[PDB]
Amino acid sequence: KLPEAYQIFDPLVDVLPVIPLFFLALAFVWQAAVGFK
Amino acid sequence: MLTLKIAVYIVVGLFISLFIFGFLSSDPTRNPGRKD
Amino acid sequence: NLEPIFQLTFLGLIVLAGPAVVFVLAFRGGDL
Amino acid sequence: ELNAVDAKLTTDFGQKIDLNNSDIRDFRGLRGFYPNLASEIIKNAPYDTVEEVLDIPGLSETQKSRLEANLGSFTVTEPSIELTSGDDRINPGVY
Amino acid sequence: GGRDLPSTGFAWWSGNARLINLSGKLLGAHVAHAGLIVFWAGAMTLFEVAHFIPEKPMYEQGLILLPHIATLGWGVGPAGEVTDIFPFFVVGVLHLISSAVLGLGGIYHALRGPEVLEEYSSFFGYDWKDKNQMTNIIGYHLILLGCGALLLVFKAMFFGGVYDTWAPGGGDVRVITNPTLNPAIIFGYLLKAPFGGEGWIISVNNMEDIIGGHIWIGLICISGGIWHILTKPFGWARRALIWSGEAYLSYSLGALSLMGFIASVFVWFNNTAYPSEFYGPTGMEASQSQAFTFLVRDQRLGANIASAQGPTGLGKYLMRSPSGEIIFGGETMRFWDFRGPWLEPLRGPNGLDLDKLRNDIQPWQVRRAAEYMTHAPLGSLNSVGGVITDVNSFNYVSPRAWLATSHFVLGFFFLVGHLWHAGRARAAAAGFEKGIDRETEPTLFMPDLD
Amino acid sequence: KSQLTYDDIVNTGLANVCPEISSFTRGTIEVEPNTKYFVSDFCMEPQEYFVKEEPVNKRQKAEYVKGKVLTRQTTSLEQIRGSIAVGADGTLTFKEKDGIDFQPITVLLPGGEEVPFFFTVKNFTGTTEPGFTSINSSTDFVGDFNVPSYRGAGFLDPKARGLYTGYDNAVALPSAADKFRTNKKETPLGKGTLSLQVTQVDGSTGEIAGIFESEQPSDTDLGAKEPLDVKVRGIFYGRVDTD
Amino acid sequence: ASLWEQFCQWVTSTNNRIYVGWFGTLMIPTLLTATTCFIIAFIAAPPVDIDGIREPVAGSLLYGNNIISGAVVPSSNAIGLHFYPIWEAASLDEWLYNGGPYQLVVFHFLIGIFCYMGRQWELSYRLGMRPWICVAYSAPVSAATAVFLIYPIGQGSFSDGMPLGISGTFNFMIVFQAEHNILMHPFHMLGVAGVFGGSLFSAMHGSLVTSSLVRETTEVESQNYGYKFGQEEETYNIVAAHGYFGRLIFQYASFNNSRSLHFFLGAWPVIGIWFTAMGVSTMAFNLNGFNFNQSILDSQGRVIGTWADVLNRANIGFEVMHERNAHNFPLDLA
Amino acid sequence: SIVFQIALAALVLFSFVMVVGVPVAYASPQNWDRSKPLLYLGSGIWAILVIVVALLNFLV
Amino acid sequence: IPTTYSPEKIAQLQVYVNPIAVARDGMEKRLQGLIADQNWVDTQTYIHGPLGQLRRDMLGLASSLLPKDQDKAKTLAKEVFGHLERLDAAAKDRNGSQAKIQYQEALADFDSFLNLLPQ
Ligand code: CLA
Ligand code: CLA
Ligand code: CLA
Ligand code: CLA
Ligand code: CLA
Ligand SMILES: CC1=C(/C=C/C(C)=C/C=C/C(C)=C/C=C/C=C(C)/C=C/C=C(C)/C=C/C2=C(C)CCCC2(C)C)C(C)(C)CCC1
Ligand SMILES: CC1=C(/C=C/C(C)=C/C=C/C(C)=C/C=C/C=C(C)/C=C/C=C(C)/C=C/C2=C(C)CCCC2(C)C)C(C)(C)CCC1
Ligand SMILES: CCCCCCCCCCCCO[C@@H]1O[C@H](CO)[C@@H](O[C@H]2O[C@H](CO)[C@@H](O)[C@H](O)[C@H]2O)[C@H](O)[C@H]1O
Ligand code: OEX
Ligand SMILES: [Ca+2]
Ligand SMILES: [Cl-]
Ligand SMILES: [Cl-]
Repeated sequence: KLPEAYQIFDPLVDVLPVIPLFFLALAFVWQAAVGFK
Repeated sequence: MLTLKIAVYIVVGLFISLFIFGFLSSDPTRNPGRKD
Repeated sequence: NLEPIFQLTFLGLIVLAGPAVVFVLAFRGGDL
Repeated sequence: ELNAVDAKLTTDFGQKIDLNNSDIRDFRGLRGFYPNLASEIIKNAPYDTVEEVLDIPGLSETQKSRLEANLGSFTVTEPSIELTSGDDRINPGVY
Repeated sequence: GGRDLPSTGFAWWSGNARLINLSGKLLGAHVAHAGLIVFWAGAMTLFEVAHFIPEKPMYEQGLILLPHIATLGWGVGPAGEVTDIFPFFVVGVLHLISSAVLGLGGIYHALRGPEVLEEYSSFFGYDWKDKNQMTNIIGYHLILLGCGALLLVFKAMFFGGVYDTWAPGGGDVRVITNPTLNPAIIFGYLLKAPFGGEGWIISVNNMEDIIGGHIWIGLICISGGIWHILTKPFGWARRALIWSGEAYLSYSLGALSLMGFIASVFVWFNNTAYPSEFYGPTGMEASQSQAFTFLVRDQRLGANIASAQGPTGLGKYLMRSPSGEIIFGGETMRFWDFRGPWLEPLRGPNGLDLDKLRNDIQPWQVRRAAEYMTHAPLGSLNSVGGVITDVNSFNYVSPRAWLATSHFVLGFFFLVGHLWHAGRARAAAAGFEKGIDRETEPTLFMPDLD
Repeated sequence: KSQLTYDDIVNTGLANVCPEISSFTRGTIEVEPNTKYFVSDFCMEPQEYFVKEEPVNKRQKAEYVKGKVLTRQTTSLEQIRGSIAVGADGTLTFKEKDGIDFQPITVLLPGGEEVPFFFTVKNFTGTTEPGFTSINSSTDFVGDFNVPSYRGAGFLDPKARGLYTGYDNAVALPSAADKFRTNKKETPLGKGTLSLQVTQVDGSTGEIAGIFESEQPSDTDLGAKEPLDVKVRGIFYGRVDTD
Repeated sequence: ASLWEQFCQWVTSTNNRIYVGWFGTLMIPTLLTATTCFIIAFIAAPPVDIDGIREPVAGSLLYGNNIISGAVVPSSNAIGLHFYPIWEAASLDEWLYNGGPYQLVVFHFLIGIFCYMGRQWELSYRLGMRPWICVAYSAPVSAATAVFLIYPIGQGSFSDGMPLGISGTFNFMIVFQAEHNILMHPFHMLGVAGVFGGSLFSAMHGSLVTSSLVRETTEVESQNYGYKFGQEEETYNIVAAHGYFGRLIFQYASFNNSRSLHFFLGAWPVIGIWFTAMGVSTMAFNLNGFNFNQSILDSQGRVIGTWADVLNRANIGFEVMHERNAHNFPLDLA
Repeated sequence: SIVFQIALAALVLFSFVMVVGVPVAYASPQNWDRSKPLLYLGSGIWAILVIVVALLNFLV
Repeated sequence: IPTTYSPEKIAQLQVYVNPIAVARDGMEKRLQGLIADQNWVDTQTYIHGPLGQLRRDMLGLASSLLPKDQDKAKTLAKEVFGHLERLDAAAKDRNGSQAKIQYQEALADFDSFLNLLPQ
């Protein structure tokens, strides 16, 4: 696992990799805020 | 079999060479629109 | 335990961060 | 008309362990047989009678005693090459 | 540049097409996307490290990045046992931090930086028609890729070596001291049939060939970089190709499709650059292992596996390949081209050797065959291992399966993208990408077919 | 063969070729009167196949016809271990013990008939004449061998009929199911005759080579039809352990 | 001017009754080769030892097959993925017995269909069209490549390619389901949506256009004669079709833009077929459909069955019987 | 050792602040006079944070 | 850091000592004669076969050994493996003289390794 000093942020490393999915979603959010100009 | 192999190799090489040199022969200009 | 709780807190903060950026830009009049 | 294996199942081969036709899996019910003693018995087949299973060359005292204990479960029939060819007494395609 | 349909002619769902002529904004998009890539590398590595049980093999734990680091010789020793977990952690961290930096730069260029770069600098400003500048950028990047290939070479030679699954005494991290610079071998790999038993470049089976081919790749790429910096495209290239941003994109898409197909095949078949220690057995390896496992078991039971004929009359355990070699029987006859470090000690000049099979089989080989047979790259989409008719209690899908499937899918869709963009680039260059002009509809000036 | 590696041999067909000794070889292998010598890597490479066609007329010569092999370079016995015992009078007795001592082979005949047969040397016992105090160019081991059924008793025919597995009847035709003779499978143990003429002895290395001719039955397809007679001509090699 | 230029002008000529083109210069020879061999083999090929166990399978009409049962049989499992051209067989009889015709036909066919797709692009370019009909065609091509090339590669043998026959196709399908549970694979579900929906949308579009035809004929003659080839006037009333459909479901679910409608008609089946092609191509690497066997347990721990367990029973029944003599060991890995 | 945890949590907090602010700062030309130096400052601080963590990795 | 041999620590070394002793016996008996007979195929098969666990076993010796004898044993095992790799290289190229040289190198380094073995 993560070396011992870092297992306070194990639950953050657990969710970090899916972030680019949220970027792809954020593109559509931004386009929705601009009314899909 | 060896005669067959050589003959097929010649035939295939000629067809591939045709296709390659045709697409090298200024193919983008063979269109009904712009020729730049 | 608390691993799903902590995980969901991180996930929710992340989920808000992007839309929060977009909403702030839209409301304060930044370029979009 | 039964082919040859079904006619074998008509005989004692279908009622107990045949020392000359049974597969090695069929020795598993005899505690202490599978795999070592069972392999030894199949290797030193055929047997004219059941008792010569005790005359297997090179046998050991505990294996001897196990054979004497389980003599009752054994029979000897004529070796049918259908059950013997291809080392099917070791692996007849059953898993 | 406009940011809507009336001022760009592109809808929102094709909005990135608006960037085609905004060189600064396009650079920002590229740098931010590179940040996304590096971010995923770092985050996925950290996730895998966190979710890593270092005494359970990597391939049993859904890991695709850690095997890449292990194969490079970091954090592993003999038989691939994980010595130090810290190098995996450092690779992940470094990618995460540099990803932050790349994202910041991409955001700067995409959102505040100069819209176009051509009136700010001749060096970074580019025009898609500027054949000299396009080849300059090809040259800079070719030099960089040659540097990366030589980086692999340096790691294998002078920085601890790489994992050699073919190492005598057992697979181990070893330093490659004699890479094959011999051009005959290096470039005859490229001439081998892409079919069974030859396996065009998939068949590279020793780290010496891999490292030497990478030395050659480094030299070729660097020389091509210098060649393209100092020259402009020749007449034949100018006449055959389309010279536009979308055309260059389409060319790269074709290249990417080819590479994706090749990588899927590579991970499916090759157990040298993808050691089975980290990636698990190939399908061929698992089939051969099953045949070997039952040969060994039935031999211990007393079966004379040399002379045992199966139900069809072919040998149950051993048979001949169509070229005469002694091979495992059963359906695995199709996999007789397989070579693996656990099986080659039993292979003689004629194929499998009866004497070695009868008195050279080691307990570690038996264990390895059992392991590989039970980790055959078969599994369900919800990660239930084994043949599809098995029940739910074995949570396993081979990393080779994940990698091969994903890369075949990506290769195909990038072939589709290549077709889309090549067709569009041609039509736009000829000026009919927006439909048939009613006045000059070409078919109307064409004679009737019959 | 020669002295290369599996890398040099693979996909060449050399793996199916029985090793050969030399040309300047007319040695002899002296043998004790009554001791037995192991034979290490006995190889038989078939080269010619003939099937005795069966005329419909009667009573007329059948005329072996040359067939052509449809299976590929998968026709050779190799790595066979055996023994040679020297009789009290001087007779030489070759006994096949094991190895890769069978290959299924299919030959095509003129007329389109395909003949599978189980080419084998299994349990071959062969003898020479008495008065042999050596193995030389006149050593002719003539003997017999067994020919197991081509298909094992675990084989299933296209309607899943078999001997120790499968249906015992024609299930696709419920009202005629027991009507077919092929509902009963058999695997009779056939007999073949082999002759190994030794032609070349390298007594220092122990290698003997020679010609062979074998006569055996073909596949009956679990007794569906009568066996043809297949004659195989070829070459053989082996190493005789003198010590 | 030059002989080469004249030849180029001929091959790329839009006046040829059948366009040839540079892609055509490969398509035509390979496709004719595949066709000639296919016809000859389907009619007259001798049996092929597909499973590599010397158990030849009769595929041709002359060996007792009808049209439904006939096939060009895939090459032998003994061959695996090896290249088996005619000149690598000691005799034509050997080549036939090991299934060489299958390899010849398949390789030429695949080259031909890729060249067909290139040729579609080429002709659209010569006619000044937009270029993407070939993109739609890349869906059937992808599926064909999956079943004839990708799946055999992943499985390690051309013996596991789809046979070139009707019953052979069914056999391929049944075994594929037994080994991969393709029905429970979402990409096949998407392919089914693609084809069911494509047929739905074909019927819907055809029926709405036919319903809204402008009166130009009498009740005696075919209404088809109301359309004259090469008219610009629209032959149907799209606004009336939109009125009907937006009242059938609701207004905002109906297209009123013919361009968007036809884009949707193109895109739906094409995307579905791409997905099902990718499904077959990834099950080639044994990433199979969902496995919910024994997913539902009662409180004690006994399995409660679902329809997935019944499906698995069917799959096992198919699996244990397929290639009944080919397996020596307990797991069907290869 | 608790100083290492404190530095780690500080780096994560400042990374969150950066993730929020940076796009807004680059996407507000009007308030670019006072958000251009902050950008600089923040980046430096974030850089410093990373450095501290790295050193503390070998101190802990 | 006991830094002293004991009855119980020796038994935990034995589980790796047995395979290594068998391997060294084989290396003295069979591998030498395979090299002498100019038999490269069987040489490669032997060094990848019965030896195919040598690195694991001998590193288990090294890492589970005395604090003084840990790094020394690791280095000696590495030298043995390097000579084994050169042996494989020499056998692949049919280099008899180089093969015998590397064999003597590997055997001497193996003897040096087993020298620092208690009892
Ligand atoms: C090459 C890419 C790749 C590969 C081979 C893998 C492989 C794996 N991942 Mg992973 N991952 C990836 C990318 C990849 N990942 C990316 C980009 C992310 C960021 C989101 C992640 C984040 C991630 C997490 C959090 C986890 C994994 C896990 C795993 C393992 C379990 C796989 C699984 O069950 O998923 C299930 C399969 C699916 C959900 C099906 C996905 C199908 C997609 C949608 C296909 C899209 C089709 C097509 C491209 C659509 C566009 C075409 C268009 C024209 C229509 C496995 C080894 C798990 C693991 O075991 O960790 C150790 C795990 O927990 N991954
Ligand atoms: C990798 C994905 C990617 C990238 C790098 C880009 C990049 C870009 N797009 Mg875009 N786009 C995408 C996907 C992407 N796109 C997708 C999937 C769609 C379909 C929905 C679109 C549809 C689209 C349209 C319609 C347009 C663009 C445009 C643009 C350009 C201008 C951006 C802009 O001004 O808007 C501003 C948006 C904001 C200011 C919102 C905030 C965005 C920031 C960067 C969020 C970053 C958050 C991050 C976590 C913070 C980290 C900072 C640091 C601490 C590391 C730009 C270079 C425009 C263009 O072409 O310009 C001429 C345009 O008109 N795109
Ligand atoms: C391929 C990526 C790329 C490219 C082509 C550019 C290009 C450009 N940038 Mg940019 N940038 C990038 C990434 C990139 N950037 C990233 C990742 C960041 C975040 C740190 C930035 C942040 C940034 C800012 C704040 C500014 C620019 C500016 C510029 C423009 C002026 C360049 C110049 O003269 O400065 C001088 C160039 C040098 C002094 C050379 C230094 C080379 C680097 C910094 C050292 C490392 C070299 C490395 C070893 C090489 C390989 C990299 C390695 C990672 C593989 C120019 C068009 C400026 C501008 O737009 O002017 C109006 C400007 O304001 N960039
Ligand atoms: C990504 C890297 C890259 C890219 C994008 C380019 C791009 C280009 N190069 Mg190139 N080059 C590179 C790397 C690269 N090069 C390197 C590393 C070297 C050093 C060896 C060279 C040396 C080089 C020379 C000498 C020339 C170019 C030229 C060109 C231009 C036209 C060539 C062409 O039509 O391509 C495609 C190739 C053809 C159309 C010829 C047909 C080639 C065969 C028939 C294709 C068959 C491949 C086969 C199907 C695939 C199987 C794989 C394998 C078995 C072969 C073009 C812009 C030309 C130029 O314009 O000079 C300035 C030129 O003469 N380059
Ligand atoms: C490096 C690769 C690359 C690059 C730089 C581009 C760039 C571009 N493409 Mg292109 N394309 C590519 C690959 C690429 N493409 C591939 C592989 C395909 C085959 C599918 C295509 C097919 C394609 C079409 C049909 C079109 C473009 C178009 C464009 C232009 C605008 C596109 C846009 O705004 O995106 C906007 C982004 C979106 C609308 C979001 C799309 C989301 C996809 C469909 C699903 C994502 C699935 C993914 C796997 C994640 C799964 C999520 C899961 C968790 C549910 C732009 C210049 C347009 C064009 O021609 O401009 C002139 C256009 O019509 N491309
Ligand atoms: C432009 C644009 C776009 C895009 C964007 C992008 C693409 C981006 C990005 C970006 C990126 C790419 C980023 C990033 C980041 C990173 C960060 C921010 C970091 C960090 C850090 C940290 C904090 C870490 C920590 C740690 C450590 C140190 C180790 C251990 C673990 C942990 C995790 C704790 C979009 C589409 C939206 C639209 C609009 C336009
Ligand atoms: C590293 C390595 C190696 C090596 C490798 C190498 C050495 C390579 C290479 C390679 C190369 C060197 C390549 C290439 C390529 C090419 C291509 C891919 C091409 C092409 C083409 C094209 C695309 C063209 C097109 C066209 C035509 C056809 C005509 C018209 C015009 C055009 C352009 C359209 C080895 C294996 C040893 C081992 C492993 C690792
Ligand atoms: C539970 C209740 C139902 C939940 C419904 C969830 C789905 C709702 C729609 C999702 C949002 C779509 O977002 C919608 O995009 C359209 C494009 O036509 C844009 O439409 C709007 O654009 C801008 C807003 O900035 C306005 O000036 C414009 O007059 C208006 O048309 C808006 O961005 C939003 O109205
Ligand atoms: O070959 Mn036609 O299918 Ca593919 O899975 Mn293994 O192999 Mn056979 O057994 Mn099931
Ligand atoms: Ca965790
Ligand atoms: Cl079947
Ligand atoms: Cl099998």
